[PDB]
Amino acid sequence: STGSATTTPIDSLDDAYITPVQIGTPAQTLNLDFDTGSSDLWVFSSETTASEVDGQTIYTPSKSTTAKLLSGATWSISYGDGSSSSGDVYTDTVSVGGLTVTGQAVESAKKVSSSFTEDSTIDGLLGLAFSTLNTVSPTQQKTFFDNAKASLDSPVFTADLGYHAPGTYNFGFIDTTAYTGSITYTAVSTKQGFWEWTSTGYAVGSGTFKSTSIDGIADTGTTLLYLPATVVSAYWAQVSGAKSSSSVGGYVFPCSATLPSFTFGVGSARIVIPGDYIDFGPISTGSSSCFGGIQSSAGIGINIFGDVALKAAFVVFNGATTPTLGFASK
Repeated sequence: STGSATTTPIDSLDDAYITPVQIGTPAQTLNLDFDTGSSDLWVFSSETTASEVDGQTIYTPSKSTTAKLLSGATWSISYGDGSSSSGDVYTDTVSVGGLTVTGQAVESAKKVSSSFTEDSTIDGLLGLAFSTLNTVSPTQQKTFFDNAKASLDSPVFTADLGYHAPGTYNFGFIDTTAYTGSITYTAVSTKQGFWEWTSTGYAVGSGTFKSTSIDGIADTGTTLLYLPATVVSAYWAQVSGAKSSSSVGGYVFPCSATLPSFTFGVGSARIVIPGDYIDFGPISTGSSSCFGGIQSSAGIGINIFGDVALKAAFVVFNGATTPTLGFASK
């Protein structure tokens, strides 16, 4: 089997991407944030504290003839950005772009943190990291991909995120028309439960490539590109007036700037992030100070190849017995 679904930016900045997901019988369609940095499929629901729901579409398990309460199971997750959610668990039928899993754990939120409430466009998350990170207790549950894998034509999914435009998540096949040149594959460590890999280096604009190993995670659920402070400083030094602002929370730059591109290495291959991908707009409405899309990972504890990086590529998440990642230009 295969599946193919369009993923759409939630706003004009590509702050996140939503993909429609069918849950239950009859189908209840929710728009979920596909997150290769986590491993829980959780949804706003009829059980979510009412004051914490503000415009989201909810899953109502009592209206699904295929929903079954997973007795005794609870979940609770905290994300790198400080947000969190928790609740109980159903199993139900879940379909993405024509690919169906029966008995998928659907984690129903009883509580969500303010940032989730405040984002009306995201109805929940669909985790695509390794199932070892799944938070369901006392019996850990499998991700949608993990459940689908054996049925797929090939045990892979691909992320093709757009810049200011829709893109595609495919399951079970590689669309050879969706990228240019070749896909370069690179080793993955699953030891921390992430799609963790090592970039071979970087360049800023038309500058020379610096060969240096950068370990980090391919994370579709993180907006920006978080890299070591040395790398980030080298980038922003090429933008007149750019500075790191403790009050804002990272590098800012004059909105009148033309940003240079940023290149990262995948083996001997190179992915070029155009300068415009690195512009996240005014820090506050009407400001002429703009927020940068490349930020320091110092104090995160890990480098994160988030959407800023991934949207410059066609990305293969290869869930073979020994997982690997593939990157192509597009």
